[PDB]
Amino acid sequence: FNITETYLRFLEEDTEMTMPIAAIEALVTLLRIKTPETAAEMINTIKSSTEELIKSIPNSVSLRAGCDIFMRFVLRNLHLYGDWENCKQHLIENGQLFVSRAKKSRNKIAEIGVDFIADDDIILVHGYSRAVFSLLNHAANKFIRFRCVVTESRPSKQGNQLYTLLEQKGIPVTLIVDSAVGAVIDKVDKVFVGAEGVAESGGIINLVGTYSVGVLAHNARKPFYVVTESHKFVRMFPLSSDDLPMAGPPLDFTRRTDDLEDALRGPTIDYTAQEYITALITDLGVLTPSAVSEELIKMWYD
Amino acid sequence: PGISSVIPTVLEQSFDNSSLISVKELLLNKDLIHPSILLLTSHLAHYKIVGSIPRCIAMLEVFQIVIKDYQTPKGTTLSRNLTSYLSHQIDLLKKARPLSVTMGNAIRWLKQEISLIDPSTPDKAAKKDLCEKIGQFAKEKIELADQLIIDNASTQIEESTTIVTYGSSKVLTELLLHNAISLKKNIKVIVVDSRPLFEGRKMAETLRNAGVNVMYALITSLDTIFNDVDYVFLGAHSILSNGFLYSRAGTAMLAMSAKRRNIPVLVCCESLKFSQRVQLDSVTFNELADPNDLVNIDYENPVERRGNKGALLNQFIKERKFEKKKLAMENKPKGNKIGGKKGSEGESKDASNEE
Amino acid sequence: EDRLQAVVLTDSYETRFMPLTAVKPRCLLPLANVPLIEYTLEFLAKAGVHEVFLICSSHANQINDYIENSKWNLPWSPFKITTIMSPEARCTGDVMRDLDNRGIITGDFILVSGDVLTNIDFSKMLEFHKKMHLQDKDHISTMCLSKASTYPKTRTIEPAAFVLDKSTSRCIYYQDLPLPSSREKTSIQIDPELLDNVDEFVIRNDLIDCRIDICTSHVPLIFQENFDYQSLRTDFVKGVISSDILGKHIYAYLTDEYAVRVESWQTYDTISQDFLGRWCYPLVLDSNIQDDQTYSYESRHIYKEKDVVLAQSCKIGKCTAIGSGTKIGEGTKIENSVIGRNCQIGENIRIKNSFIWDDCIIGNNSIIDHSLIASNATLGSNVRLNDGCIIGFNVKIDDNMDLDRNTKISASPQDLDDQTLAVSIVGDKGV
Amino acid sequence: HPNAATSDVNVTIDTFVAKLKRRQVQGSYAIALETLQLLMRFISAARWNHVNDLIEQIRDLGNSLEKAHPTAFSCGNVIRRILAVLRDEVEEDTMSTTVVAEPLISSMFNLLQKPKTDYRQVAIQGIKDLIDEIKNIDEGIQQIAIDLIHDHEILLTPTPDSKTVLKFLITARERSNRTFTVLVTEGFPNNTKNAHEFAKKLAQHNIETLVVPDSAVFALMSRVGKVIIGTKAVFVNGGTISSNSGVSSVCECAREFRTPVFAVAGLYKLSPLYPFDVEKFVEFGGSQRILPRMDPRKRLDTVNQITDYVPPENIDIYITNVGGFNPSFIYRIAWDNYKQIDVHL
Amino acid sequence: DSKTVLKFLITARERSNRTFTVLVTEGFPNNTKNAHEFAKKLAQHNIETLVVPDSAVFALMSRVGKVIIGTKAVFVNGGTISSNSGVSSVCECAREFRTPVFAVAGLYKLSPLYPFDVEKFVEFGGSQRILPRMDPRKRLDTVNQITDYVPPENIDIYITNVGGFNPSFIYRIAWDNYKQIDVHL
Repeated sequence: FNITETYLRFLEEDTEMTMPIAAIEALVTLLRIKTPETAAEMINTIKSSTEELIKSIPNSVSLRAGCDIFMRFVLRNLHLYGDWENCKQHLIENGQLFVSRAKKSRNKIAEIGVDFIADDDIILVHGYSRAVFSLLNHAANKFIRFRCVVTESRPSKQGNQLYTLLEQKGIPVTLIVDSAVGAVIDKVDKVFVGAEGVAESGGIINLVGTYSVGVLAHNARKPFYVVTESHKFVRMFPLSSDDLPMAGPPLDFTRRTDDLEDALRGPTIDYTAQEYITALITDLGVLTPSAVSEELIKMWYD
Repeated sequence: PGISSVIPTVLEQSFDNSSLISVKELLLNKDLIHPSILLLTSHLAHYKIVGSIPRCIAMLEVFQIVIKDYQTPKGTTLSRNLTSYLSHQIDLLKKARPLSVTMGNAIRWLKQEISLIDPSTPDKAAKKDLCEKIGQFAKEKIELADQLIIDNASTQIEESTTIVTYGSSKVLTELLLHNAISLKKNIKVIVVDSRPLFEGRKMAETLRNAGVNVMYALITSLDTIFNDVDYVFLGAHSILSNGFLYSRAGTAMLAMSAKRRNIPVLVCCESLKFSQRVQLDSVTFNELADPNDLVNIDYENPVERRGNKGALLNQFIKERKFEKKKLAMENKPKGNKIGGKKGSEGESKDASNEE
Repeated sequence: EDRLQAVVLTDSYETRFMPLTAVKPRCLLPLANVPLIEYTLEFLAKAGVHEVFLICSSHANQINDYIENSKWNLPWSPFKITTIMSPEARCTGDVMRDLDNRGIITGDFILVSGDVLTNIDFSKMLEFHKKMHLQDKDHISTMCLSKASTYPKTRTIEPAAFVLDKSTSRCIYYQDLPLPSSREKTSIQIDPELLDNVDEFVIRNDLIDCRIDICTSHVPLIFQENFDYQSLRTDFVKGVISSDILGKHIYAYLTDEYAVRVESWQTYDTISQDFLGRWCYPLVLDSNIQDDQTYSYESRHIYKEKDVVLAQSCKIGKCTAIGSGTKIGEGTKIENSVIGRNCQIGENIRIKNSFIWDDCIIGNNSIIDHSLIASNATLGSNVRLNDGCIIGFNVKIDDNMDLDRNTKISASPQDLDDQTLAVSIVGDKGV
Repeated sequence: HPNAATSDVNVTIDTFVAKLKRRQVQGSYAIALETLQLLMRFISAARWNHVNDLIEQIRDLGNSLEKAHPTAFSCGNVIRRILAVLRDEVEEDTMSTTVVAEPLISSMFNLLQKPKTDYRQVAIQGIKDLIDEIKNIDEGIQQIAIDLIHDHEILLTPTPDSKTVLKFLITARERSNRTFTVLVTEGFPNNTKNAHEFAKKLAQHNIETLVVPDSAVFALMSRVGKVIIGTKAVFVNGGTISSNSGVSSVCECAREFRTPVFAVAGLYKLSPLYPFDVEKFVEFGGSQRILPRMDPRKRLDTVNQITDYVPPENIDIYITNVGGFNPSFIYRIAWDNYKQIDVHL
Repeated sequence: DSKTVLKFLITARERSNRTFTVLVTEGFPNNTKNAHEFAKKLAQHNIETLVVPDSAVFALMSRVGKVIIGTKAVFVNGGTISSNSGVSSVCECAREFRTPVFAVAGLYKLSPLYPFDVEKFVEFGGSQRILPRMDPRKRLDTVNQITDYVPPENIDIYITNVGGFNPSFIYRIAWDNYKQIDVHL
């Protein structure tokens, strides 16, 4: 039946439902076919499937986070000690239900937690997340004199795409280079971030250039923020300042080649420390200070 | 009855709060004391190996032994002067060498146990089950936790390693030994020592007893040491309400150096060691000891030379003082390895109310 | 105290180096890619020399040439060199006799056996010798001994167990044993001729040979008198103890710091390692002694001369030294081994704890472990060696060979297998 | 260039070399004195006729000295100073021989465009001047020094190895109305004994001494006020070589704590060449002094160094016999004592 | 200003063997009288008084050991709103010179609302107690605020009846007595 196939199914469209939610839905669909009453035929198979998915990954992180969350939910479910049928039914219901919830969470984020750009506080943004864009688009109907600043995105010109999404709302924008990132920290108020995950350490698992940005923010004391829908607390620890579960090579010193070939293995993923989140915007209340870690503890009861 | 007064050397000026004095050589005491406690105290006072991890274990063992030996009186019940005895023991311990956080925890546990089975029972049935229970507890919250920590560490290492080390952390010794033997990686170990007590030397000896590739140095000799080399590890004693690293001596400077030179640090911890006593400095309450920890002239421990220095009470206006327990900077050490695998020390008391 | 003459026992322990010491003199061979004589000379200078005398015999012309080339040759030196040239092969008794015949012996005359290089400041020693001499009329000569590596284990040729004094620092007993090597005579003896006079008897073995002696005007005369003493350690000291010339005192200097002489091959290696490390207090090559040298110090106990080149990406373990004019290729794994002057490494080579002398080729894809390669002797492609495989002069290890542990190889162009001409013995080729 | 010319004309070269190599020569001051004496000997004896050739000879000699020993900077410096002294006089002479404009004392633009006398006595006098300078640094410092530190403040003291530093401290301590508490770090495998001596001296001087284990710096830093380096040599971009061990870490700590770092030295200690490396300059001690044993100690490859280098950044002021300078400024002081072509021999 | 902070100080001062000297900033607009009162109270008990101008903190901070506040409102990410005048700059100075910052706190005084902008929570002050006469006010523009907000980047402990807690942690404390539902009422 496959989760991989389901994942493939959505690509051209998307741009609405959270990825981690689609994956969860797929998992649920996979489950509700082969009898979810028994725990011997099922949980192990689910785990195997997850492993397979992990193996098959090109360059995607949050899947694991999603699946572990799902597992946790499942575990939580069968503590009521009543019967096998009702609980199973509830579990089955809770896949589509979870997907439905994501939209509500997004709504909550974009109507309560959008008071971080109000007094024309110019926004230096990097990391394309849906939530960040959703909040920005929802704040365009209030006309609170907002202004956008874009540091260029170069995995393969996502920057262009981003600038094309801000042209539908009609708002003055500007191209920024991440070498002249020391140059302009002046008129721009704060630095806001989209990402790929939040760590057990606290810091952010992100993209093509982030640690430098963080450093600069620290230097300037103009606060550094991360904005997302909350379900990216993967069981991972970046213990070093140049280590994570990485898809590509970590700085591959290529051999003495000839005609401009092996070069562009430029780090498309980077991370900065725990003493960098001035605030983190999440749908489970606006909570940050040691919140992720607390949540993890609550989950694993340790 | 006991002995007080007659203390060695000048009392200086600052850091004047904690017990540092005393019975080093024994002369008359109270007459019903079991001598194993006294022996232990004598050991701890003149110890050059112990470092947070084993002390508590030793104490537990001693208590077990006491319980095994314990005879309930023909008159009064199983806990009448027992409490008094325990208090006396505690007093003796404090006089010898201060009760650590782990020791406090142990005491608390003992008290709890005392409350659990109140006076009504005979002898060989109650203590039979008590001793077993306590053994089980020891097996649970300690050894297994240590094992878990070890296995966490095992994965934490990826490909190619060059490390710098400090401290008589039994766990760290185990870790490094494990790396060397049953993981067969490319594990390089550089050792840092300290003057107050020789832990680094012990570590080096242990490494040798495996046949490890070992560089060896000290607190000052570091500026050249980084001229490839990545990992740094420490061994903390206890963490308070604050999340601050309230541990032994030479850590903080090293940590700072590491921070400055680009690649971070990782420390290891146990899920019982946390406290509700609150402090943010070295001065509040510290392991303070006799200046005899600074008399020897380099190289080894037993040499004794009549070179340049060898007096204290006759030295008019001279204040020779040293500290044993420190309070390291909060944001500096990144990773901490407790029972729940991995986490930021911003947790502080996340397991304290969890109990 | 001043004006002291130097006599050095050279051309002595030939063929103790069993494959080598055959075509050129014993002391002329390069230690740390530079001659052994020079270190000794420097030591002598430090001690306080006023004239140089050497016993050259096993090939003398070459020695003479070296002297001519040397730095003590020109007027500037506080000590000129004039080598002693006698008939071939005579023991230390006969050499002493020869010396006496010539007769340039004065007061506190100095004799050093073999070649030695150590750190300990000699002035103090000299002073002590003088003061002790001033005590009684019949004082003789000085011994050097240092405290050892806690327990003895790498010592079988010369593990002399010294019964010693603290009140006078005087030898009681000398005995040599095979003990750790050949378990035939697990044995100890005490002779009672000096029992009821000393009282403070100290039983020890853990002390190291140095063979360095300040000798009074008594010694050559004594040698002439008793012609039975062909040796100087086993027969002489014992004789002195047994009151051959009645009522005579000796010295046994005891130092807390390093002092060892030159003896075997593993011992040589150890000495070299010590020199490379920071063992004997200030002794270095980076300071540059012979002037033509251009050595410089580097991090993690690494030596590099000027003209030294090593290519990129070669992960080194610990402690490496390279001589000038060297070209090393790529992808090599090296741990605790010296590669000499103007040597050439190809590519992809694994090394651990080895020794490589003057102008040697380490051929493409080869492994060297704890073994030695001498001057002009070359390793070709694919040679797998093991612990302590000694390679002599001009040994051409050509293409494809496998030499097992401790396989010694000849030097002169005899008794031992593997020879000078093409391929070392697995398929027979040679004279 | 060898010692082929310098034989029965000048002898003491060899002696100098010996003193350098085996370390019978001790302390930068003494080395400087030795060098001065050498120069005197050169001057009283050598035969000239020309001037450029003499200069070349001197350069060669300097080079040879450098090749014999690098860690002795004072030796080099004094030579350079004397060369500079000679050079100015030579320049003056040339102007009279031939028989000029510049905005300030020296020029960049004078290097682009095309540009028998009694110089020997002037050269002699230069040496004397140098000697005099060497004689007293402290008697030109304690006027810019007993100014910085105040009542109820706290000093932190690494490197009690430079004889100047101690003297500076004691001059400050002299005053009957000024009070300060002194923390002293040890420095283990190269400085312990010296530190102990310093402590003893402080005790003698009737002042509040505090003995510190090299570990325990962090448990006291809250109260810390000042930082003093016991440097041996000073260089181009400001920075210093120091008289061994236990200075770098403490400096770093101070920087982190932003607690002021002062440098006390001298301009004979001042050198006219860049420390492009620490490796080529700073030397290492003896692995024997840390641990006993030998055969298990082929395995115990231990690392320990004498001298210490500190980057220009942590240190802020260099109070001299001339006065207070800065790491940004000290270069010009060097130039004021050694000339532009004398940098490279 | 408060009766709590004063009492805390008094309790410490009772153990007069514990040595501590008090520097007190006057607090320009409103705190002045209150500061004076506090000083008087200190004097009453026999506590050593030092009266401070607000411009002069940079000149004192390097000699200052420990700093205690007596705030009005406690917040989410760690910061506080204190009872008027001269706290932001002080905190900045402390951060620069690295100084320990105590704060007397209460959980009922603690608020679970998150402060996100300076543009709202900071409360401004009256020009009435600056300069008499209103004809110079035609051209110039007097700027003044009463109560000020602190970023958490600076303060380190909150000494409560429960205990001293970390600012990047106090949210948990609040939640141990408050909710996420009772926020936007």
